Amino acid sequence: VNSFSGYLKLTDNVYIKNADIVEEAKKVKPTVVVNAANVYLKHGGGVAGALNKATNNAMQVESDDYIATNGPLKVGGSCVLSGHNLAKHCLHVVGPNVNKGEDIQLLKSAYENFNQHEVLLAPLLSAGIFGADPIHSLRVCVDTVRTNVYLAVFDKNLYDKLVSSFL
Repeated sequence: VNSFSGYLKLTDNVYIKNADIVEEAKKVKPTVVVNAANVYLKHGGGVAGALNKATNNAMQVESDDYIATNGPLKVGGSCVLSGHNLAKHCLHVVGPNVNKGEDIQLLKSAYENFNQHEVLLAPLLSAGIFGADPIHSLRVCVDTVRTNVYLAVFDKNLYDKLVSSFL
């Protein structure tokens, strides 16, 4: 049993809710919140900008030190950093950004990072300002992630479309 509330069950292990991931993280304080990161961990907009703003920029400060030490992530890769006031840990995962021309096949590699964590609160990777089709992202999630994932979808209109079209 866990504290996630109001989710629709899509499969054995994938759950979905119309929610602001920031507000959901603040309320649940999950072990892991996933950030929709880029390779530079520059949290300017989208989910990343919102999560970072909610940490009062502490996520960005920590991220800048990480990059200075380790260099950029790979597209499809991830790193574990602090969850600050939102979660125990933040798993920064880099999905391909279609608006930069990155290969969408890398979306499966990106979701494979979730399998290293038993339970996660997450957005749909490569959705929103990353330019991919969220219906496709949900399909890859369901077909790749085997651990327990609670997906937060900000847009109510999109949430209803994802549910109604789910196979």
